[PDB]
Amino acid sequence: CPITEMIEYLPECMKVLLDFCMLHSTEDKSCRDYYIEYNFKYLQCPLEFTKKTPTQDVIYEPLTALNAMVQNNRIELLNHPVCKEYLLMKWLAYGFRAHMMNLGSYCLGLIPMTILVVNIKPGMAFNSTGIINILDTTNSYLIKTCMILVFLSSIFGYCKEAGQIFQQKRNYFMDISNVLEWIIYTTGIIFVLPLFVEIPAHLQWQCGAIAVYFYWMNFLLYLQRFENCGIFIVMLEVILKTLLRSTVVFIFLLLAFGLSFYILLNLQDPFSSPLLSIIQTFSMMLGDINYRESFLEPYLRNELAHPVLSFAQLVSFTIFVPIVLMNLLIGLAVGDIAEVQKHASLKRIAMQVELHTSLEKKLPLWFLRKVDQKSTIVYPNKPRSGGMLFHIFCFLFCTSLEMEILKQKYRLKDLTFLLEKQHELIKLIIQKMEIISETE
Amino acid sequence: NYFMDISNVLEWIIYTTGIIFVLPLFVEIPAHLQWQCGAIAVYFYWMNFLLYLQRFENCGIFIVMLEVILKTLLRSTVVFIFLLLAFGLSFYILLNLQDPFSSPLLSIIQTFSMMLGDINYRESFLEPYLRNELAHPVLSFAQLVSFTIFVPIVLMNLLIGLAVGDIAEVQKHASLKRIAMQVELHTSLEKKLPLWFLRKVDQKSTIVYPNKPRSGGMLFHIFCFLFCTSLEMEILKQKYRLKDLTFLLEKQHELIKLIIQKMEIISETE
Ligand SMILES: CCCCCCCC/C=C\CCCCCCCC(=O)O[C@H](COC(=O)CCCCCCCCCCCCCCC)COP(=O)([O-])OCC[N+](C)(C)C
Ligand SMILES: CCCCCCCC/C=C\CCCCCCCC(=O)O[C@H](COC(=O)CCCCCCCCCCCCCCC)COP(=O)([O-])OCC[N+](C)(C)C
Ligand SMILES: *C(=S)NCc1ccccc1
Repeated sequence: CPITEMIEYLPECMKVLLDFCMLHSTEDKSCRDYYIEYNFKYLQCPLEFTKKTPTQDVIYEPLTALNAMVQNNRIELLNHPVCKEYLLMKWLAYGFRAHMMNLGSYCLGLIPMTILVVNIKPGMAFNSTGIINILDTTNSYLIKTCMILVFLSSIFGYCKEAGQIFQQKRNYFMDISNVLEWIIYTTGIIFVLPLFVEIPAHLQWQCGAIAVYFYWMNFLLYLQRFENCGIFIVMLEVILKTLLRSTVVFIFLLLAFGLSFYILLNLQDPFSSPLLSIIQTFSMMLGDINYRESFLEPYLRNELAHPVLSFAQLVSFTIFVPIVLMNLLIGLAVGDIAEVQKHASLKRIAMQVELHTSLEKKLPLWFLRKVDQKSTIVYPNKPRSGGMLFHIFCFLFCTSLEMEILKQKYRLKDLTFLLEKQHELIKLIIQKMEIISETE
Repeated sequence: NYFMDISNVLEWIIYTTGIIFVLPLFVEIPAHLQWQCGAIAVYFYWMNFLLYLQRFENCGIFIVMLEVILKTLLRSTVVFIFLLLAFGLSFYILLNLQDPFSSPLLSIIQTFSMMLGDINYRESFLEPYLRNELAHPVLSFAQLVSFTIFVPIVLMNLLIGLAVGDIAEVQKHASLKRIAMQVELHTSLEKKLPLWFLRKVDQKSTIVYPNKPRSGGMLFHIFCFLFCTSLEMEILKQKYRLKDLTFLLEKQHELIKLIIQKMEIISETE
């Protein structure tokens, strides 16, 4: 495709082609009612090609030029103002409403559980009428509505997850967000069920704890779609996967030190069991060694069996785990964060264009014809609509030697070709030249 | 233009609060309000006084690195809010019978204090377990190991990696930024002074004696000691020379074709 070939091969001509799409009104009247017009005729195919996979029978994607510019890493073209206004129009068309609906359903699930936790003392069995101790009134109207909201949100989450099962067709097995949602909705069901079926308070609060943990832990995954927080979520992902790869070294090293301290320091209560000794060394990992309480004061009271071996184990633990292993994790984290911030400005716009090109494949085509626009008119003097809340929302959440030497090499190759032709002409001159009075 | 400016806000807080700390010479004020204002004022005076070190040449680089790290820490705050609220409400449900986790707000403040690594394992987890005072002990220890992995290991190393990257980015351009701040200071200050003072104070030439020290050797010298102190262009020149070379070679090729066009061929034809 010639536009995609221009993006692949000569992007500095695609820049000029996009410069013809930008229009202006008057250079002197730039403050008084001034406008600029953006035309998006070269950035996408017509809509009747894109969603017509059976009947047009040609491969198409929505946002053709943007996907071609992302696959070829042409970031100076993604930062062109025509492309910026194209994504901004595409977000104001259907991306904002779809994302706020997707966030609003989950937040409707999220808020009543936190209200219900911070308004009820844990450990006590509570029911639609109140809290069983006698019954506690004066909050039952709030408690009943919050339990109904959590119950309805959990069953609609089941229906949405079953729809994603019967649509995704077994690609959803190795996916973390599905597993987190299964845990959230099952556990939030069990926390609320005493309005139907009586449950002991121990099981009820044991489920409430897990649910209130995983709701807010899952709610970090919805910050990845925004432009400010997605880079923190992807750096946290990279550091956490790097920490997962290194876990067997933790297991072996920690099990060595834990069983050694279990044999050495057996008479003390933190090292009574082997499992408690393992958990204690895991807590000592950061540097909370407890030298005076566990090593010195038993030594001065003659309560250490094997004291020399115990202090040698202490200095060996202090050298290996809090010095060496923690600095290893710090060096790995510094390297990974530098690697991620090397490619941040491309990754942001790539996530946005992937979000829109994934969302557009599911919407119906009449809605696409209704909502899209071919041109946008921008007034720099006039602010955008919805100045009260939407402006604060957009402030808070939204925002070369190689090619030179390659051109050098092309010019030098043209130079040596011309010089070869010229050398052939000079040999032809000497072949046809007339030599009189210079022979012999 | 002064609305989105931090130094104006700090000065409003400083001067209002220092007024209220002193007003018992005019109007009698209870001692509680007076010392409540004195605390805020003595905090913000010395906290504001860092902003005046930015004009000097030695300390301005530390003030701008501290600015960069602090803005980077401000951008990441919603991750702190969500993660800390998750762990705080989880510990509030789990460890409810203990005094640091009696309220949800106290539980949130306690997890914020546990952030750095002051976990209090023996006092809050072990010794209640040995006295059978933990409800849900397995879930409690699982929450403990999950908290130890997420917040002091992962999140703190993330902040360290971001700080290392930002400080490297700032020290990449330090020597230009120092002189740029000095020349911006002088070119901003000169627009407000009157013109007769400018004609009075400026000089066209300066004479420097390397053998003779500058005037005010006692205090001003110690003050000036304490507070004051390429491949791309080469390949571009390469490209210009090569372009001139190919232009000359084209002219020469045209001359050689003209030679063959006008040449006289006798006894070499056919
Ligand atoms: C003695 C003991 C020693 C042990 C040492 C062990 C050391 C080992 C340590 C850690 C290994 C375990 C880490 C688990 C998840 C890592 C993978 C992951 O999320 O990356 C990716 C996202 O990453 C993110 O950005 C998400 C980050 C937040 C998720 C938090 C949930 C975890 C809660 C669990 C707590 C359970 C505790 C319960 C207790 C009650 C997801 O993977 P992906 O498919 O690439 O991306 C798809 C993303 N979309 C498209 C779906 C959006
Ligand atoms: C559970 C809780 C969890 C919460 C997590 C929260 C995590 C979030 C953390 C932090 C976010 C808040 C940071 C506030 C300021 C950051 C912006 C800033 O100063 O940068 C710039 C300078 O930067 C500097 O170099 C100045 C540095 C010193 C200023 C210190 C004053 C702060 C005192 C507040 C303490 C209040 C406490 C009161 C209590 C009594 C100023 O901005 P600028 O316009 O670019 O430059 C103009 C500079 N000139 C020209 C004016 C000179
Ligand atoms: C191939 S013909 N390029 C795609 C395209 C995009 C916009 C307008 C025309 C063509």
